[PDB]
Amino acid sequence: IDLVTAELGSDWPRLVAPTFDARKAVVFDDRWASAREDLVKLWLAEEG
Amino acid sequence: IDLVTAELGSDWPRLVAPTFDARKAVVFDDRWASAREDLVKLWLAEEG
Repeated sequence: IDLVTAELGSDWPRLVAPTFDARKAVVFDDRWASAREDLVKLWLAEEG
Repeated sequence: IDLVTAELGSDWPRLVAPTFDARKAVVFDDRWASAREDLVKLWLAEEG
């Protein structure tokens, strides 16, 4: 492991560490909810 | 070391092993010796 590090360097092994996992995903399929809140904000704040 | 191997593969660490060492070098600076043996071989074997 010392020899492998000697060739590749310090940053390469540390940055190659895994990140992605299947449980952290977030899905936004709602327009219906966000469109309603979007309109009332316009309606109340109307100036121009 | 298992994670590092997982990324890079099996062949990469094995082929990257060191080879060169300063003590195995071989120097041929002699023409004077090799030219003499070269001529006598011609002289004896002359046909054409």
